[PDB]
Formats: sequence, structure tokens, C-alpha cells
Amino acid sequence: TNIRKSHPLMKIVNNAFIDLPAPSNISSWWNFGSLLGICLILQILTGLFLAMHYTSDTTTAFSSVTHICRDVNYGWIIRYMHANGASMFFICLYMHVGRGLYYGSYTFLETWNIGVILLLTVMATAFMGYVLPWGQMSFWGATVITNLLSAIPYIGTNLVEWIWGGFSVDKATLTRFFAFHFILPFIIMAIAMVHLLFLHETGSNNPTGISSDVDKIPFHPYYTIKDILGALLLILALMLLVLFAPDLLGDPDNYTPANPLNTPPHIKPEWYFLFAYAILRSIPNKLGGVLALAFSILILALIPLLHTSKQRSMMFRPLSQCLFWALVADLLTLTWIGGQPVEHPYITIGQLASVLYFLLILVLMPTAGTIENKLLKW
Amino acid sequence: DHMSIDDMMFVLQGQWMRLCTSATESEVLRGKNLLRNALVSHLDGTTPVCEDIGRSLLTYGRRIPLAEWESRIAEVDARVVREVCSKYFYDQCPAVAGFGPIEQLPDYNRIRSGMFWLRF
Amino acid sequence: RQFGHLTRVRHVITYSLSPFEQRAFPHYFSKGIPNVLRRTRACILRVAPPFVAFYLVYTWGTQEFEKSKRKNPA
Amino acid sequence: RYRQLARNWVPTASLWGAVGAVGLVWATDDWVPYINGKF
Amino acid sequence: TLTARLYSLLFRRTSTFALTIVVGALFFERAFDQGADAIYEHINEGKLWKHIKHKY
Amino acid sequence: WLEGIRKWYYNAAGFNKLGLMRDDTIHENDDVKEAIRRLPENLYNDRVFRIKRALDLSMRQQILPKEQWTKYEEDKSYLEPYLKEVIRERKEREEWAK
Amino acid sequence: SHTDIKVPDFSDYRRPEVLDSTKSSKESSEAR
Amino acid sequence: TFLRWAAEPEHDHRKRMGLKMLLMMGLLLPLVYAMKRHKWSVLKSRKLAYRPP
Ligand SMILES: CCCCCCCCCCCCCCCCCC(=O)OC[C@H](COP(=O)([O-])OCC(O)COP(=O)([O-])OC[C@@H](COC(=O)CCCCCCCCCCCCCCCCC)OC(=O)CCCCCCCCCCCCCCCCC)OC(=O)CCCCCCCCCCCCCCCCC
Ligand SMILES: CCCCC/C=C/C/C=C/CCCCCCCC(=O)O[C@H](COC(=O)CCCCCCCCCCCCCCC)COP(=O)(O)OCC[N+](C)(C)C
Ligand SMILES: CCCCCCCC/C=C/CCCCCCCC(=O)O[C@H](COC(=O)CCCCCCCCCCC)COP(=O)(O)OCCN
Ligand SMILES: CCCCCCCC/C=C/CCCCCCCC(=O)O[C@H](COC(=O)CCCCCCCCCCC)COP(=O)(O)OCCN
Ligand SMILES: CCCCCCCC/C=C\CCCCCCCC(=O)O[C@H](COC(=O)CCCCCCCCCCC)COP(=O)(O)OCCN
Ligand code: HEM
Ligand code: HEM
Ligand SMILES: CCCCCCCCCCCCO[C@@H]1O[C@H](CO)[C@@H](O[C@H]2O[C@H](CO)[C@@H](O)[C@H](O)[C@H]2O)[C@H](O)[C@H]1O
Ligand SMILES: CC1=NC2=C(COCC2)C(=O)[C@@H]1c1ccc(Oc2ccc(OC(F)(F)F)cc2)cc1
Repeated sequence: TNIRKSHPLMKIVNNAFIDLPAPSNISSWWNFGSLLGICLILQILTGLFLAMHYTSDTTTAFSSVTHICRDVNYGWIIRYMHANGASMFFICLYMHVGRGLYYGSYTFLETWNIGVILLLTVMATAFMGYVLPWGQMSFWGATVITNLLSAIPYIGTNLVEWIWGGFSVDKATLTRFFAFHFILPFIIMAIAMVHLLFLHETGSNNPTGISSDVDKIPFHPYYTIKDILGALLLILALMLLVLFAPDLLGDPDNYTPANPLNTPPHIKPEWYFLFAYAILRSIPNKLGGVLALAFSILILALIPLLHTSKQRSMMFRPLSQCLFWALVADLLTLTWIGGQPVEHPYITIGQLASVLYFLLILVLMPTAGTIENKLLKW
Repeated sequence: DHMSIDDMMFVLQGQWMRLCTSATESEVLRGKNLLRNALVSHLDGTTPVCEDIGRSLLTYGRRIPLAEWESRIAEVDARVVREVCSKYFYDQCPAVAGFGPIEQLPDYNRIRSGMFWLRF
Repeated sequence: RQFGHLTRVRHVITYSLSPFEQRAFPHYFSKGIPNVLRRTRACILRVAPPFVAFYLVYTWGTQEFEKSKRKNPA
Repeated sequence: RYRQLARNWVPTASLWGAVGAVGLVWATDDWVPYINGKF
Repeated sequence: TLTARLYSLLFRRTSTFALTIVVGALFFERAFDQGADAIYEHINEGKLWKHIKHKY
Repeated sequence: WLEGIRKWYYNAAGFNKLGLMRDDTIHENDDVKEAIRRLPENLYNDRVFRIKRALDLSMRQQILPKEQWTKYEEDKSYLEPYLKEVIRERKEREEWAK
Repeated sequence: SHTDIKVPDFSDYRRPEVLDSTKSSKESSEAR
Repeated sequence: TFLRWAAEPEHDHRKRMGLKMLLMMGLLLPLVYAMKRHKWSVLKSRKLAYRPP
């Protein structure tokens, strides 16, 4: 009969992206999945090009990057794209996770935990990529952060030294981070394949939170056009940065070569890790700060069990909605705090923001679910 | 069957498309012969013929001799079938009605994209 | 599961129109502006409050950092 | 009643706990004689 | 209408719709480049090397 | 009173604005699946419709006229009886298996 | 009877070229 | 001025592209948006009718 439905390869693509029954009513918040895919492809291409020109020796590395920006043809636009690209990826990631929380998409457990892993994996990737230029921030950032694994009792010191491949972040660390940074996106692609595979078992959630089988529509052309529109908007955004403001989201110390003898005035990681930096910095004790940092991320994995509401989505849950936006604003605050030096009043703002964060996820929004239930006579 | 609606629609539109773009001489000869037989054999006995007279005068304002019909059919060829079918079918918007377990009945947009071919 | 056995629905009539029979932007501002206002009034008391508080904690704490870096007469 | 009248995985998970202990200790490399007892 | 003239002439046959688009992209590339360029180089009168190079 | 708050909350929740009843919004676990499955033709098709309606409105970012909103007083728990019994049954099989 | 289904009024969404219920829409088909 | 150029030789080229990107997006964003509305018009317009016996 029809090739799109039969052929072993075309069937999959058809089932996945053409004839897939999508809900009628998914919002712009469902754009982010496709956009994340784009982010991922974007990084791989721009990445691949950069890697045809870059070197991972301590001595050559900083200059090889600037060489891309001065002497390689269009090397500049490629490089700034891959860097703003990384920001756009984390925006897409945090938007995507947002939708998960608000609309109760995390009920799709397998899909969700894969997703947590995607997040961790992209985090590792971007952490190691930022080291690759070998700027002041790159170097001192990578040093402080990797050192946290020293706080692991018994094995900490040994473990951090084995990661490094020596006694500090040095030649061997950079060369291995280059390697890891290259192969990780590949593994992200597969995990993402799987991420989708599980999603395709249930089909999508929607903003009502109510099953939508009585009103599905073929993906193509409704959602083909709509994803494209979204991708345009992503490109609009990406290029606004690259072409008007390429350095807006970065730190200038990363234009100053890495120098093991002179520590920068304020050490920060990239903005997309600032909320977690600020949680870590709130705890006096170093292993405490480590376990808090890890929990600020891994808690994502627990949120499924903390669901109390009889309704899936927050659409009809006013009290929960307020708390959700509280969490969002708190994360904006945690980010602000994490970009700030450890002084009054920020030390105390940070401590509070850190408390608020865990308080919301583990106690307040569970409760609210339940209060709402009673307000509805169930 | 509740599960064949899409497949059915696809093959059917494919037929319209094929006739618009690529109808063969031979199959047109066949279509001619079908319609020839249809017209002759329908007008058989007093009632069908009485109706033909009656309706014809209302619709064409006269009765059309069988021999006239035949010379208009003889006119039709591959090119004519292609050309005419394109006028009415190729890249035009259909009207659609379904009743029953029509859960699988192609979305209107998909139906409309089926009224042309990217290859032509 | 694909279109054909998603679910069981009885007695529902869907009427619609070709895109080529219709305007892309029916009454875009005359209906749309009011609708957007309606949409915003609906959510702002849930969404805006936190961001107000952010702006305030950020205003205050930025200026508390200002003050503490100055000298005071003593 | 009938779970608790399970708890038949307690002696099997005892033997699996020794597999976990002895397994981590083999993969990682004193008071076991001969093996490593004589470095 | 103009659009009618265009539809029947260019867009009905899909082979033709394609031929239209490649040819039009050609003239659009040249036109858009030339015009935007002139827009930039008037916004930045005097400041570009190509404006001052006559001096050396 | 308690009921004063509950009524305010109902209007805040806002599912009523899409012409849904409370029971339409319950998240479908296995128990709920089954309760739906035991619904009589009248009650089932009605639900099918209310949701078609709401979903189509969700798409448009629209609501109904106030005249058409589901009234706090008129919202019957159509599902509870079916569901209370599905759950009674489950609890029974649990009990038994210990 | 089913004969008392009448199709709702689409006036609001129609292209202006197709508003006239007493004119062929085929005049405007090439345009549209 | 020289120190800016030294740090970012691309300053002028980038700004030229910025202009061309803004222009193309001015075209493409309403265009594709229009395409979206067209396809979706089928759905936006649709009227629902429940008709049990
Ligand atoms: C006191 C003085 C000091 C002030 C401080 C105190 C603060 C007080 C005020 C309170 C402020 C906080 C509260 C937030 C606002 C209030 C609530 C509100 O937003 O109500 C909306 C409310 C939401 O509707 P709903 O139906 O309830 O729910 C929405 C649905 O879930 C889904 O809706 P849909 O499916 O119909 O899709 C449409 C939707 C789509 O929504 C989404 O997808 C969300 C995000 C995408 C935006 C929309 C798509 C356009 C693409 C944007 C990016 C492209 C490049 C442009 C440059 C980016 C700008 C930096 O668009 C929107 O809803 C627009 C809202 C986007 C807000 C983004 C927040 C800004 C970030 C700032 C971070 C802070 C740090 C600053 C640093 C600067 C940067 C380096 O409804 C409406 O307003 C109607 C929605 C339709 C849009 C109307 C027309 C707007 C045009 C949209 C495109 C442009 C948007 C702007 C994006 C970026 C601007 C910076
Ligand atoms: C030539 C060498 C290139 C090698 C790589 C392969 C590329 C493929 C094509 C390249 C050349 C450009 C010609 C484009 C062909 C025409 C498209 C087409 O034929 O099909 C359109 C799909 O494109 C749409 O939507 C388009 C809207 C979305 C935007 C996507 C456009 C793709 C741009 C092409 C990229 C060029 C690559 C340059 C690299 C150096 C269909 O749209 P409609 O359903 O409304 O039409 C209905 C059919 N009617 C009008 C004939 C009745
Ligand atoms: C380790 C991960 C940590 C946890 C993850 C936290 C996620 C970070 C947050 C990013 C934003 C996520 C978006 C959440 C989903 C959006 C829900 C939503 O749109 O709610 C709107 C109000 O919209 C609006 O008012 C839309 C305005 C959008 C506000 C911009 C967000 C600010 C970014 C802050 C960055 C740090 C009401 O919509 P509904 O209830 O669907 O009702 C629609 C109308 N009937
Ligand atoms: C497999 C093919 C992939 C192609 C992807 C298709 C892109 C679809 C969307 C396009 C967005 C429209 C806006 C683009 C503006 C282009 C304007 C322009 O000509 O700018 C380019 C640079 O722009 C630019 O370089 C801007 C381009 C922005 C596109 C980025 C998104 C894709 C990421 C690529 C990463 C690997 C060069 O201008 P000039 O140097 O003056 O050259 C003169 C003309 N040759
Ligand atoms: C130790 C340090 C502390 C500092 C923390 C800073 C960060 C967060 C701060 C503040 C967020 C407060 C949000 C409260 C606003 C809620 C009340 C309100 O304005 O809107 C209610 C929503 O109802 C409802 O939602 C009912 C009211 C229930 C709201 C619960 C409040 C809890 C918020 C979290 C506080 C951390 C009414 O609005 P709608 O129902 O939308 O209808 C509008 C027309 N009446
Ligand atoms: C999730 C995908 C990826 C992310 C998030 C990512 C992130 C990053 C980040 C943040 C940087 C530092 C950018 C800077 O400020 O200079 C970077 C640099 C780099 N990345 Fe990636 N990257 C990804 C994929 C890839 C891939 C697949 C490759 C190569 C195959 C690659 C090659 C490079 C190279 C060579 C650099 C050094 C040049 C530079 O600094 O711009 N990246 N990456
Ligand atoms: C590389 C990163 C990721 C990619 C490429 C990706 C890809 C996608 C895609 C294509 C979809 C379907 C479209 C959509 O509904 O937005 C999707 C849905 C989903 N993803 Fe992700 N995702 C990523 C990360 C994550 C993360 C970090 C989480 C959670 C922590 C997550 C959880 C989900 C969930 C729950 C859905 C279903 C949403 C729904 O149907 O309502 N994903 N993802
Ligand atoms: C309000 C009382 C009246 C007199 C003081 C008026 C000044 C304004 C109030 C804050 C006083 C500053 O005194 C205090 O200093 C310490 C040290 O940096 C900071 O506080 C912090 O101290 C250490 C920082 O390493 C943390 O262990 C502790 O958990 C945290 O509270 C705050 O900034 C402030 O709580
Ligand atoms: C499948 C899918 N289901 C749903 C929605 C929306 O909700 C409904 C379900 C979607 O938006 C999507 C989707 C996802 C990706 C995409 O475009 C790609 C494809 C591949 C790609 O590279 C990669 F490495 F990932 F393979 C990068 C982008 C288009 C569409």
C-alpha cells in the first residue's frame, strides 16, 4: 500500500513524527523538547567545526581558540554560537523541566528519570566544555568544583587526584576533558532516543492534565509547522546574542589566560549552575555543601513521589500555582546569590533561599496538594 | 472497517492524482467503453427511457440522441481526461462527510494535501 | 496505540472549514486584545507576587551591600 | 501475614550480601590468610 | 487579481513552484544583500575602511 | 464557614469555566480507569463530551460564557459511587493476599 | 431526524472573497 | 577604539550580520506565523456538537 507505513525505517519516522496522535491543546511549553533536540544538534555541529581547529595542550589551548576567532574563516561566529548555544540549551532545559513540574508530566516515570539523567549528562558536558579554552574562570572554576569530591571521607583526596590525573588541574586533565566533552553529546543523543521511546508509549500530557484521547490530531502538519515556528524563535534569540551581545552571558576573566599563581577576585561557574553554587555556598561544612549541591539536582528524581494532588496539572490548583512560581522566583534568587561575593547581606539571603527551595519541594507543595484536595471534598 | 479509512482515502486520492497527471490512453479507452455500455444498457424498457426524456428536457432543455453521446465520448482521449480531471480535482478543496467509527478518518488538512503531488 | 483505536466516542459532531475558505487572522486585535487581557488578569495574582518579592529582596540586599561597604561616623 | 511469611529472601539476601562484600573487596584489593595476607 | 495570475503561471505545477523558488532566491539574495549592505554603509558613513581608503 | 472557602476555591480552580465537573479532572490511575469503565452509556458519553469541549477550549485559550459555567451547587459526584466500590474491591484483594 | 442538522454559520472566519452564498467560490479559487 | 578592535576584530562584520539577521527575521517570523495560522485555521474555526438520542 503506502511506504511511510511499511518500510522498516520510514515506519519509525512516520510513527514518531508524522502520524503520531498528539493532543489538540499542547501549548508553547511543549516546544522545548524539539528545541532541546536542536540545541543538541547545534552544539554537535558547531562543536565539530571548532574541534577541527582547537588543541588540548595547556600551552596551545587558549591561543588555538582565539586563533579560531581571528584567523579561521567564520571561526568567530561558529565559536560564539557554540557558546551562546550552550546557554540556549540550558534555557530550553530549565523551561522543559518547568513544564514537567507544573503540568505533572513527571507522572511518566520512565520518561522523567531518563530526563533527569539527560540533565546531569548535559551538565557534565557543559562543565567540561567551559574548561576547554583554558581561561582564568575555566581553570579556577574547574579546580574549586572538582575539589568538592575531596570532602568525600576516606576516598575523597584519592578520587579527585585520579580525575585530575595529577596533583592539580593540569595538562592531563584538559586533554581528558576534551575527550569526555566530545563523546558525551553522542551518549546524550542515545539517552534522548530512549527518552522519546518511553514517551511514545504514553503519548503526551497536556495543560489540562486530563486525558486527551478523545481529541488527538496528527502531528504533521499541526505540530510540524509549530515546532518550526519555535525553532525560528530559538534562532532569533540565539543570534541576537551572537551578533549583538555575544559576551552578555559570560565572564571577562575568561579572556585572561589561566594562571595557577593568581586567583580571580570572584570565582563563579557559568550562570546555569549558579542556583546550585549558592546552595552549596550556604552550608558551612564542606561535605554538607556537597550533599546539598547533589540533592538540589537529584531531588528532581523524588518529585514523583511527593505528588499529592488528585489533579495532575496545576491548571486548576491555585494554591499550588502560587507555590510553583515561588519556587521559580527563589531559583532566580539563588542564581543572583550565586553570582555574588560571600558577604552580608548575601550570605543570609542565600541561606534563606536554600531553605526555601527544599522547603517548597519537600513540604509546602505536597501540603498544598492536600489542602486543595480537602477544598474539593476529596 | 474502522481501521481502513485512512488507507482507503490514500489509495482513492492517489487514483484522482494519477488520472490528473498521467492517465494512459488504454485505460481511457476502457473508461470510454464502460460509459458507452452504461448509457446504452441503462436506456432499456419504457420507464428508464421515459425518465431520460423527462429529465433531459429539464436539464439540457432537450433530449440528447445516443449517437451524439457517442461522438462526444469518442472525442475523449488520454490528454482530455488528464486535462479535465485537473480542472476539478488537482489542487482543489474537497467537501468531506463521515459517519460512524470514523476515529481514523484523515484530518482535513491531510486530505487537502492529498489533492496534489509534490512530484508534478 | 494509533489513530483508529485511541478511545471510544459517541454522538459528537465536528464541523470545520478548509483553510483556503478562511481568514488566517479572524478579528485578530478586536477579539485578541480583550482575550489577552482576560488571560493576564487570570494569572497575574499567582505569577507576579513572587517576582515582586524578588525585585524587593534584590533591591534591598544590593543596597545593604552598598551601605556596609561605606564608612559611618565612629 | 503472607508477607513476613515470605522473609525467605533473608537467607538468600544474606548470601547475596557476602557476594556484594567479597565482590567489592576483590575488585578493590590483610586478615584473610594467604591471599593478600602475604602481599 | 495578481495572485491569481501567479498561481496559474507559477505555483500550480509543483515542478514550477520549485523552479520559481530557486530563481527568486537567486534575485532575492542579490537584491537583499545589496540593499541591506547599502543600509549598513549609510548608517556607518565615513567610519568604514572602504570609505576612507581613497586616502592611502 | 468551611463551605465559604470551598466555594471560593471552586471558582479559583476554574475548571468550571471550561464546563468541566470536578470528577472530570481526576487524574486517571488504575482504580479511576476502572470506575470510568463501569460508567453507563449516558454518563460515559457525557464525560467524553465535556472533555472534548474543555480540550477544544484549552486549545483556543478561551473559556465559556459565565452563563455556561458549571455551577458549584449543580456539580454532582458522578464517579464517586463507581470508584468507592472499585477501591473497596481492591482493598479486599489486598487484605486477602496477607 | 438527522435532517435537522444545519451546518453552523462560518461568516466570521470566511475569507471576504467567499462570503456571498449566492456566488461561485470558483471565481476566487485561483486568487485564494 | 583600537583596543576594542584588537579584542574583537569581528565587531563590524558581526554588526552587519546583525542587521541582515534582523531583516530576515522580520520577513520570516510573520511569514511562518501566517503559515501556522493557516493550517491551524481548520481547528481554530471548528464547532462541536453533542447529539445523544
Ligand atoms: C516595580 C518596578 C520594577 C519591576 C519588577 C517587578 C515585577 C512586576 C511585574 C510582574 C512580572 C513577572 C510576571 C510575569 C508577567 C505577568 C504574567 C504574564 O506573562 O502573563 C501572560 C499570560 C499567560 O497566558 P496564559 O494563557 O495564562 O498561560 C500561558 C500558556 O501557558 C502558554 O501560552 P501560549 O501557549 O498561548 O504561548 C504564548 C506564550 C509563550 O510562553 C512561553 O513559551 C514562555 C517563554 C517564551 C516567550 C514567548 C515566545 C517568544 C519568544 C521569546 C524569545 C525570542 C527572542 C526575543 C528576546 C528575548 C527577551 C529578553 O507567551 C507568553 O505568555 C509571554 C510571557 C513570557 C514571559 C517571559 C519572562 C521574561 C524573562 C525575564 C527573566 C528575568 C531576568 C532579566 C534579564 C534579561 C535577559 C538576559 O497571558 C498573556 O499575556 C497572553 C499570552 C499570549 C501572549 C500575549 C502577547 C505577548 C507576546 C509574546 C511574545 C513575547 C513574550 C516576551 C518574552 C521575553 C520578554 C523579556
Ligand atoms: C538545490 C541543492 C540543495 C541540496 C539540499 C536539499 C535541499 C532541498 C531543496 C532545495 C532547493 C529549494 C527548492 C524548494 C522546493 C520547493 C518546496 C515544495 O515544493 O514543497 C513545499 C514544502 O516547502 C515548504 O513548506 C517550505 C517552508 C519551510 C522552510 C523550508 C525550506 C527549505 C530551504 C532549502 C534549502 C537550500 C539549501 C542551500 C545550501 C547551499 C510544499 O508547500 P505547499 O504545501 O504550500 O505547496 C503545495 C503544492 N503546490 C503549491 C505546488 C500546489
Ligand atoms: C534543577 C531544576 C530546578 C527546578 C526547575 C524550575 C524551572 C525554571 C522555570 C522556568 C519557567 C517554567 C515554566 C513553567 C510552566 C508554565 C506554566 C504557565 O504558563 O502558567 C500560566 C501563567 O503563565 C505565565 O505567567 C508565563 C510566564 C513565564 C515566566 C518566566 C520564567 C522566569 C525564568 C527564571 C530563571 C531562573 C497559566 O497557564 P495554565 O495553568 O496552563 O492555564 C492556561 C489558561 N487556562
Ligand atoms: C543543514 C542546513 C542548515 C541551515 C539552517 C537553516 C536556518 C533557518 C533559519 C534562518 C533564520 C533567518 C535569519 C538568518 C539571517 C541570514 C542573513 C545573512 O545573510 O547573514 C549571513 C550570516 O547570518 C547567519 O549566519 C545567520 C544564520 C543563523 C542560522 C542559525 C541556526 C542554525 C544553526 C547552525 C549551526 C550548525 C552572512 O551575511 P554576509 O556576511 O553579509 O554575506 C553576504 C551574503 N552572502
Ligand atoms: C523567609 C523568607 C520569605 C520570603 C519569600 C520570597 C519568595 C516568595 C514570596 C511570595 C509569594 C507570595 C504569593 C501570594 C499571592 C497569592 C494571593 C493572590 O494574590 O492571588 C490569589 C490566588 O489565590 C491563591 O493562590 C490563594 C492564596 C494562597 C497563596 C499562598 C501563599 C504562599 C506563597 C509562598 C511564600 C514563600 C487570588 O487571585 P486569583 O484567584 O488569580 O483571582 C484574581 C481576582 N481575585
Ligand atoms: C551538549 C552539547 C555541548 C555543550 C553544552 C557544549 C558546551 C561547551 C561549552 C560551554 C564550551 C565553552 C565555550 C566557550 O565559552 O568558549 C564548549 C567549548 C567547546 N566545545 Fe563544546 N559543547 C557541546 C558539544 C560539543 C561537541 C560535540 C564538540 C566536539 C565534537 C564540542 C567541542 C567544543 C570545543 C572544541 C570547544 C572549545 C572551543 C570554544 O571554547 O568555543 N562541543 N562547549
Ligand atoms: C537533552 C535533553 C532533553 C531532550 C532532548 C528532551 C526531549 C524531549 C522531547 C522531544 C519531548 C517531547 C516534546 C515535549 O513534550 O516537550 C520531551 C518530553 C518530555 N521530557 Fe524531555 N528532553 C530532555 C530533557 C528532559 C529532562 C531534563 C526532563 C526532566 C527532568 C525531561 C522530561 C520530559 C517529560 C516529562 C516529557 C513529557 C512532557 C509531556 O508530554 O507533557 N526531559 N523531551
Ligand atoms: C539587627 C541587630 C542590630 C545590630 C546589627 C545591625 C546590622 C544589620 C544586621 C546584620 C548584622 C551583621 O552580623 C552578621 O554578620 C555575619 C558575618 O558576615 C553574617 O551572618 C552569617 O555569619 C556566618 C558567615 O560566615 C554564617 O555562619 C551564619 O550562618 C550567617 O548568619 C551576617 O552578615 C550577619 O548575621
Ligand atoms: C517526537 C516529538 N513528539 C512530540 C512533540 C511535541 O509534543 C507532542 C509529542 C515533539 O515536539 C516531538 C519532536 C521532537 C524533535 C523534533 O525535531 C528534532 C528531531 C531530531 C533531532 O536530533 C536528534 F538528535 F534529537 F535526533 C532534533 C530535533 C521534532 C518534534
